[PDB]
Amino acid sequence: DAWEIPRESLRLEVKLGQGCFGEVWMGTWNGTTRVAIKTLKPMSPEAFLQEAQVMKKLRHEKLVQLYAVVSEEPIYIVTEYMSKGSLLDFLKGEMGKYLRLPQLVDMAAQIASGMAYVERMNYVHRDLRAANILVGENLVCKVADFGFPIKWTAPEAALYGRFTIKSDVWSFGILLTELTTKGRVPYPGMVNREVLDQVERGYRMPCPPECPESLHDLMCQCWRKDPEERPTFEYLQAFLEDYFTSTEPQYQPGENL
Ligand SMILES: Nc1ncnc2c1c(-c1cnc3[nH]ccc3c1)nn2C1CCCC1
Repeated sequence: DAWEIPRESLRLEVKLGQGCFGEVWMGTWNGTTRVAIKTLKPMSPEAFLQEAQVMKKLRHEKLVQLYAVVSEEPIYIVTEYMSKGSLLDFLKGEMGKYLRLPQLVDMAAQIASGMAYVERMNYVHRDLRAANILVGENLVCKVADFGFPIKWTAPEAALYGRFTIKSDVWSFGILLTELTTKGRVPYPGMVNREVLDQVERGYRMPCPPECPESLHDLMCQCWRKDPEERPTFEYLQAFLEDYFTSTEPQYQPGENL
């Protein structure tokens, strides 16, 4: 591939994360370029490289960009560096307190835009969640982790393994509650089985405090029982972009949103 780089052109400076497959470092590439670096802790090599095999085919400003690879053990996947790390940490940290609806709606729209690309390219994420969204300067968000947590997963997908772009739309509705509670785990107080039993019976999370009903109505569309009645990402993107003129032209900031 043209993606391949020499091992000595990489310097891993700061560990950012660790996990059951390996780790993520902040580093440099060709002594000039800030980069995120992912390692395979010697998962199968074929298994771990599938992510970059995908990120080679998908280019878009709201998807984290692959830069380079090292395809022999030890493996290295090199992408653009996102300075604020996961959206989940972002919302839960010192910035969460300063975010209001216009910022969060904007981030949602950026994500929707990324997912609209995925929709058009005919892929399926299957783990779309705030913990898998990355954030950079000036509130840029990007879809990441193209490598199942029940609370984020559509019923048909969790029960019958029917994973589609429509089950990603379902996750997006959950991710909207994460944006509007600023990182809270969805379905507060409920364990997995209780979530699954309840969602099947037609339970849906209620409108989060200070969140406008019009936004909770959007979540509710993403959580329709019939996958094909859920809106497209193109639709969601357009709605979120237009939100403050078309839907809440008289919105006022509150204490939290
Ligand atoms: N690109 C990044 N920039 C800044 N921080 C990043 C990341 C990633 C990250 C996310 N997805 C990835 N896929 C391949 C490498 C890779 C690295 N992960 N992380 C942190 C690791 C804990 C969550 C955020």
